[PDB]
Amino acid sequence: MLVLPQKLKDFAKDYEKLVKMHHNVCAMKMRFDKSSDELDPSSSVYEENFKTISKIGNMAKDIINESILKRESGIHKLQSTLDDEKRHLDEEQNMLSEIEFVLSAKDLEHHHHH
Amino acid sequence: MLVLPQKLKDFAKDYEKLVKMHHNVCAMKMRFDKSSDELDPSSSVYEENFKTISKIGNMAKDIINESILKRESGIHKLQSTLDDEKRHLDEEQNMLSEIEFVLSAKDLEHHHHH
Repeated sequence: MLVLPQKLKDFAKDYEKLVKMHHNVCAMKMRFDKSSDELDPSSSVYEENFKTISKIGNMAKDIINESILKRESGIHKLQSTLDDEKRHLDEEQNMLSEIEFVLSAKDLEHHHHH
Repeated sequence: MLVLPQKLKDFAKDYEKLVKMHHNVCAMKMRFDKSSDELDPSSSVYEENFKTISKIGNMAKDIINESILKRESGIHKLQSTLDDEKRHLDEEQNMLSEIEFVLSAKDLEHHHHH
């Protein structure tokens, strides 16, 4: 029971996916980093490892891009919520100006009376 | 049980205050608007109403400014969370560049071998 904008309730969904993904993202990244360090043209399992590091690379690019998508999507929800808050703020600041300006009009009117 | 950044969990607090305030903010605003319409220098209760509309005005400016404060505070939490997400995104995009660039190095190495 957390009270939030709906756009922020929606953000909680792809953010959860984003958080749960993080393990696999960093894991696949290191699986590529290690494979990159071991790859040696002088070796006898080189051609096999060369094909493998391509599989690992593509698979790492896929999971990362999958994370980027959810990340970019979640960012737009944050930007949307931020715009809404800036609008409410802008309107509240408008109400403040009107009150002061109206009070100026009342004071002027109260002066010409005397 | 909503899974969110801590900065967004913190945002939920002053946003709740912000939502609960909204009734009193709009109510005091209309209490001023009505009082402004009724105020008449020709009237016989004018001087009394003139003092009253000043009380209402100040009280409306206070509750609005009180809402603005919580609003500006909540906005900075949104901006903070957004910056964090843009960083994670920027790092994920860095991992993507490195993988592609490393794979370029491996391919070049695999070519000079032949």
